[PDB]
Amino acid sequence: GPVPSRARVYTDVNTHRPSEYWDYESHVVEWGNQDDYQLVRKLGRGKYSEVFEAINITNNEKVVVKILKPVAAAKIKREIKILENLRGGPNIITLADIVKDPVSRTPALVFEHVNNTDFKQLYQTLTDYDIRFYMYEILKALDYCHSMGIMHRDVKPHNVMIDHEHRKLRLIDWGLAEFYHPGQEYNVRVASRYFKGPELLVDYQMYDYSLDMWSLGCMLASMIFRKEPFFHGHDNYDQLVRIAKVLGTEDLYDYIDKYNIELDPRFNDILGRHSRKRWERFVHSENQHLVSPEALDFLDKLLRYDHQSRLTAREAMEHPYFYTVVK
Ligand SMILES: Nc1ncnc2c1ncn2[C@@H]1O[C@H](COP(=O)(O)OP(=O)(O)OP(=O)(O)O)[C@@H](O)[C@H]1O
Repeated sequence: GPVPSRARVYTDVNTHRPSEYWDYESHVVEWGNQDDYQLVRKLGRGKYSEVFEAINITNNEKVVVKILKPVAAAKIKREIKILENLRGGPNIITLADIVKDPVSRTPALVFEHVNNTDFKQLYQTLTDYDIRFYMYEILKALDYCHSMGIMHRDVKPHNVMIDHEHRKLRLIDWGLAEFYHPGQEYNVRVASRYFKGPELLVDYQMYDYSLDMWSLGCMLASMIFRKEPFFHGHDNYDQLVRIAKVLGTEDLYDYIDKYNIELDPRFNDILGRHSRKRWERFVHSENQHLVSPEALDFLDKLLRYDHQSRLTAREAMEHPYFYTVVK
């Protein structure tokens, strides 16, 4: 069968903890007052929740209320526990309350509001300096949650709220986050298609924090090359072919050989043979101002098939790409 794997950092953080920290099913939810919140407008709806802009009538502050659908209502304790564990951490969204919605009869999570700009408009305006600055801010959130024994598992532009006017960032939507336990086999049906790491695409279940670093590399490549998304798969199978057209098939086969993974035979007729492309292939007159030797080297060290080879969040923060960012 497959060769096992472990994180190279923060490996044993959860085993030292009292079970209270990570045994989310044993957690007793403290409920707030639903009447403190007045819903203002519906912001969105997904398969797992309905999201509303609301006002906290006790302090007249704007908040966001995520009312969980019955399908997400099952693993609510995991999201609550993770949000409470990470509360106050750098660039982590603050969970302000947990109330019972009177209409849905399901839990409603109340978060602080962030004045975000949709990435489809915002990413087009970012300068080279801004991409470095905001990437460093995301890394602070990722190193914090990883150091706390938690993988986000859904890093993508829609889950990074940026108040560009105030140069403030928050990492949101912890509904897919999970506690890392060495040797644990996890569900590969996590993250969004274009941000899924090769470990998920080849059905390797013993993954870790490094999944988030692949997703972050996908965001970086889209930002510096002005190509949204960078790996534009039509489905989860074509997603791996798109990756292989850039990183090459030889390193893909070495990755699966190292972990003794057997690729789904449906890849035999679609993967082909591709060499690794040099990152300069993606540079053109319209994105050249966002590209530097440091950006390319940093990206090259995130976008690796082997999850164990990728930079950790703390190693990423040490990279020369961030030397120009004021700290
Ligand atoms: N804390 C928050 N502050 C402000 N806006 C928020 C906050 N949390 C979520 N939102 C906004 O709520 C809206 C609906 O959220 P939702 O997750 O359902 O959709 P989405 O952002 O398009 O994500 P997805 O790509 O996963 O479908 C989005 O416009 C999102 O930016």
